Amino acid sequence: PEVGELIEKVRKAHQETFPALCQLGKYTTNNSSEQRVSLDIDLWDKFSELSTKCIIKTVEFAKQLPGFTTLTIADQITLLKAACLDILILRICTRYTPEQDTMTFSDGLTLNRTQMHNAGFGPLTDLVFAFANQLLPLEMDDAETGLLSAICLICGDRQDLEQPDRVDMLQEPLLEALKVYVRKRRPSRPHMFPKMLMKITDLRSISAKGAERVITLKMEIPGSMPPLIQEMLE
Amino acid sequence: KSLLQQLLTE
Ligand SMILES: CC1=C(CC/C(C)=C/CC/C(C)=C/CCC2=CC(=O)O[C@@H]2O)C(C)(C)CCC1
Repeated sequence: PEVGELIEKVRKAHQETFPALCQLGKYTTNNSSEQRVSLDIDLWDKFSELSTKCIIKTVEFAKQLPGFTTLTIADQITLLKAACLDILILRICTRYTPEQDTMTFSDGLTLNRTQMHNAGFGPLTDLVFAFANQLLPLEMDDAETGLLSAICLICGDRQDLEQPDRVDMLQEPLLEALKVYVRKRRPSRPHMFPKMLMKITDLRSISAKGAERVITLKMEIPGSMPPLIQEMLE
Repeated sequence: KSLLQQLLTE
C-alpha cells in the first residue's frame, strides 16, 4: 500500500538523478587504453569534472528521498559525507558493459578498465570491476538500486549524528520496501534480499580504501581536488 | 555557506 508508493518514489529519485546505460550516447577515446600508467592527466581531467556532477546528482537524489529533508542540515551532511562514495561506486557499477569490459559515465563517456585505472582508480580498479561483475547475477533495476542506495545512505549508526533515532525510523520502511519488492520480482529465491544488503559491505570495503588513495593521488595531480569533492572526503 | 550546504538549502 504505502509500501508501493515508497518504492515508486525511490525509483523515481534514482531514474531522474541517474540515466540508464541505454539512454546514453556512448563514446570512447584511445588515451592510455593500452598500458597501465600511474595517472593520465587528461583522463583525470574529464573524470574529476564528471565526479563533481555525480556528487551533485547524488545530493539531488538524497533530497528527493522521503523524510531526508526533515533531518537537520547537519545530519543530512553527516549521512551524505558518509555514504556518498559508496553510492557513486554502486552507481558507476550499474553502468558496466561486460563485453567491452567498460563503464559509462552520465555524459556518455565510456572507459575500459585500463583507462579507469589511469584516471585515478589505480589500486581500486580491480575491486570495482569485480563488484560490477558480481552485480550482474542480481539483475537489479532502478528501484532496487535506488533502495539499496537509500539504505546505505540512511544509516542510524553514523558517528556524530544528532538524531540517530530519527534516522533509524526513516530507514525502516526502506528495508521493508526492498524486502517486499525483491520478493515480488524473485519469489523463486528468498535470500536474494539479504544477498543484496550484503553488497553494501563490498561497497564499504572498497570506499574505505578511499582516503589512502586520495593521499597518493593528491601527489601525482597538478592542482588540487575540485572543491566539492574536497567537501565529501575531507 | 558551504558547497554542500548551498546544495542542501537551495
Ligand atoms: C576514492 C576516491 C575517488 C572517487 C571515485 C568516484 C567519484 C567514483 C564515482 C564515479 C561516478 C560518477 C560514478 C557514477 C556516477 C556518475 C557516472 C557519470 O557518468 O557521472 C556521474 O558522476 C577517486 C576519484 C578515485 C579519488 C577521490 C576519492
